Amino acid sequence: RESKTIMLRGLPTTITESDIREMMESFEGPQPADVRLMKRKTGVSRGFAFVEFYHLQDATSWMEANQKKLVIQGKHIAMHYSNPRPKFEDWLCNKCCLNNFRKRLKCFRCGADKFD
Ligand SMILES: [Zn+2]
Repeated sequence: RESKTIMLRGLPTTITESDIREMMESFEGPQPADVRLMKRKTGVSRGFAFVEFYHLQDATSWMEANQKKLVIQGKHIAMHYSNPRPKFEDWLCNKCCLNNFRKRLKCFRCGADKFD
């Protein structure tokens, strides 16, 4: 599927949330609605981030304009579409498309992780 939210996987753990957002600027395409680096309970990066866009085509054009040019520290970064993952709100599973309660960490149907 295609969506407004974009999942960047395999990011170097040494990379901070400010390093990403500054790099998000000066990129081609519509500037995103938000840039979300997922961190640990200690605060260290979990290695993946969420880049949300306002409309659908702003995400596809950004996916189209950067699915070859997103290299950081020499390592290519995987780029996948993802259902919206906003703070506090409900989330649709990416593996079985079921809508889950917001406080649910694992999926109700297939048990897939919220960020899997
Ligand atoms: Zn599921």
